[PDB]
Amino acid sequence: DSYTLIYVTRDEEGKMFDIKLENQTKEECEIIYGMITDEILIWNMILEGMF
Amino acid sequence: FKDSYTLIYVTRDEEGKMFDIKLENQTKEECEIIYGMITDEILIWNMILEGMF
Amino acid sequence: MEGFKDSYTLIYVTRDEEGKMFDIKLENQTKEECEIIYGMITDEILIWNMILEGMF
Amino acid sequence: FKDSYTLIYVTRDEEGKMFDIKLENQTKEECEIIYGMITDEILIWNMILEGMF
Amino acid sequence: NVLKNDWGPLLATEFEKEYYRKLADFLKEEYSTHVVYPKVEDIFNALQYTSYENTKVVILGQDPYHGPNQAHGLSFSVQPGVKTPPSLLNMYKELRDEYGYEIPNNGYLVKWAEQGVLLLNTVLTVRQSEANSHKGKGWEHFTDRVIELLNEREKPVIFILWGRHAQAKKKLITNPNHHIIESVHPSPLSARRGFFGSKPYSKVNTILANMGEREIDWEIPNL
Amino acid sequence: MENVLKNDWGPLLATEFEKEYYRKLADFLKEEYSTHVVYPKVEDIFNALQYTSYENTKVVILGQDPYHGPNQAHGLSFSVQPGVKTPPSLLNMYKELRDEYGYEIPNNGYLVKWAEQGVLLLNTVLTVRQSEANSHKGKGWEHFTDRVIELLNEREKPVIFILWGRHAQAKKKLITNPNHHIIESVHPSPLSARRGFFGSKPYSKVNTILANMGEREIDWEIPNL
Repeated sequence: DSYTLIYVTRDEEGKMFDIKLENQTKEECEIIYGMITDEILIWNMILEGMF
Repeated sequence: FKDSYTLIYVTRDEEGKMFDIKLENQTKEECEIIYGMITDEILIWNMILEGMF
Repeated sequence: MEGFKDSYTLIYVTRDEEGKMFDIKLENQTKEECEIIYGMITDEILIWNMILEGMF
Repeated sequence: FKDSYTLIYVTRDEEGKMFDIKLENQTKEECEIIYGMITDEILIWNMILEGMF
Repeated sequence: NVLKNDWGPLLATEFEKEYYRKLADFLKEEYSTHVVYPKVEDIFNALQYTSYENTKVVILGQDPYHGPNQAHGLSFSVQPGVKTPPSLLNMYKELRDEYGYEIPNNGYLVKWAEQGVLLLNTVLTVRQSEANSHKGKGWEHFTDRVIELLNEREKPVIFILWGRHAQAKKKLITNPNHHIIESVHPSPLSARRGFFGSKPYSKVNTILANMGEREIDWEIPNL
Repeated sequence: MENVLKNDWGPLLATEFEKEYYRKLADFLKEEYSTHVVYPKVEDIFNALQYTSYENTKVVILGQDPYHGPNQAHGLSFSVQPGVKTPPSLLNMYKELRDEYGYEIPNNGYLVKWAEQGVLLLNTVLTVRQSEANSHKGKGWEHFTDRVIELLNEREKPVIFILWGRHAQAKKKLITNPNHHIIESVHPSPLSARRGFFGSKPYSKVNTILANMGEREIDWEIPNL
């Protein structure tokens, strides 16, 4: 199973980052989540081919 | 404006069958045209700007 | 449910020409109310997320 | 950090029954604890900071 | 080129160009591998039903409806038996507002095409459940040529351009004898910003009366 | 919600059960159990205290609130009844346990064996509405579970506290007696476990302390069922 991952962060200076990934395993999304030290504004995992 | 969006939506027809759709590189107007084509029940409608920052 | 009007959670993020940003979260919105709100936005849309309340 | 999130997720159990959950005023850590409790299939997991700007 | 009317000769040279041959190869593969709409035999129905000679009004769309039993080669129209898409329902509501016609029980618009309404999508195929899947494959070179030809026509043509993507085709309508009717798209996400009250139907018929031409009977019958 | 405690917890917590906050919590939960599905079963709410007496407590493992799905919670932090899938947090606990002792991942998440050997599996919040995590946060439960921690703090025989994540670690403010042992790391959740839970060796750290105190070590192995 694979996920689209969309997330938005903000660092201590107030600078903002948008990342969009496709075809991420559950585990890859969990590894990426664990690397983030900046403030999370959005974290959105969506299963590819739900139905 | 960059005017390029990821469009992620979930619909349900009268039989209760469900559709998960992800489109990329859509203009705002293309998202609006797609919304106007949908007769099924909309469960989720999500527009996300590509390259916000 | 059957016999009741559908309602939506609405989450959206906009950015004006100066680069100033707005986050809004609304609950219990009709489809029509979400459509009216969408039509009022002149700023850049970063996120527009409508979610049906009680999908199942 | 304000550390207050809306948490919106959709799961599916082994029978194919589906759950739509919206929580408000969750800490980042509460969202992480909830994620760790889920054995059902995760279709959507969406954390949104309350009062971003 | 299965075109049985005056479009056949007029578009013959378009069908022999490199872009069209590569589009045709692409669509041959796409129809084998995936579900594509509309049915291959329906792709050109807008031109088949509405000749160069008989064209009074062009209503541009995007791509065909992308669900089963919907598209049949006309912009906005759906086959009988399926729900009216919200864009078409809004068109029906503006029509009720103009003439008092009740909302029909179908979205089938062949009656418009038979009276000289060219219901032309700019893109004429789509993969099932993937809107704009056939954007940038060559279709708009072909539909641009249809618009260019109508521009070269001596007898004035009325163009209805709903939304900015349709309106971008004004760059091809250089002949100032032609009539351009413009507004926001009838989509529920845009219709309230000027589509309601825009009276596209009576604006067309006002122009057809001033040209001595037979007016269009816009009424869609129940089936 | 009555004081059904059969062991030394009964007398020790008697004054907590007579406070206003507890009476209002009990009335709230009486209504909640009538109107909604609440977990765990009312008779299981205090099982952590029932299985693990004040006297026999060697290690406290704090959780949040009970699992919020059918047949999951039975009144212990982290444990699930036999028959259901192991939650990812508990699977990660099992993976750290495999890493320490070589034990295979068990076919169940049932941790009564830990509780029987003096592991107090205490959630800070002891009830939850079905499918609504933290639905019973701020209703009075943490006045009650704070008192459980305060009492263990006052105990002369040293207590080992395992505090996984910041919310569990915030309870250090109650652990003022420096004879007690504190084991800390990030939470075993998949979203945090790689930031220090794997390799934290909580199990052998506990047993090292129990050996140095002359106390019987804990057999962490969970049997298949």
